Amino acid sequence: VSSEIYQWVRDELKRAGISQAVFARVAFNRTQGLLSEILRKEEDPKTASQSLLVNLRAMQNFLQLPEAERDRIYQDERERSL
DNA sequence: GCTAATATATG
DNA sequence: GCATATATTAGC
Repeated sequence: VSSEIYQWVRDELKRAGISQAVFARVAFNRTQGLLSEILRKEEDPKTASQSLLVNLRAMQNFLQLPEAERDRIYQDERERSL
């Protein structure tokens, strides 16, 4: 898992114009508060619980998807929420 | 480790 | 005003 994962998520949130809640759900099937804590702590991927490392690689796996597919998934989750 | 709930912040 | 959003933490 890249040490850059944390800025790649923040850049992706800025770029997509998306909530922590929507990204957290589609990217790694977790809640808004967990992503908020994950982004604040920026814990060294090598120094991370397997639980947390699975989340980061779930996020990295999601972020390596085509921008077009990510943006479509974000829209489904919005209309599925709204 | 994480969730849902709650206290603040934004436009 | 307000909903929507995030930072925070009590509780499972």
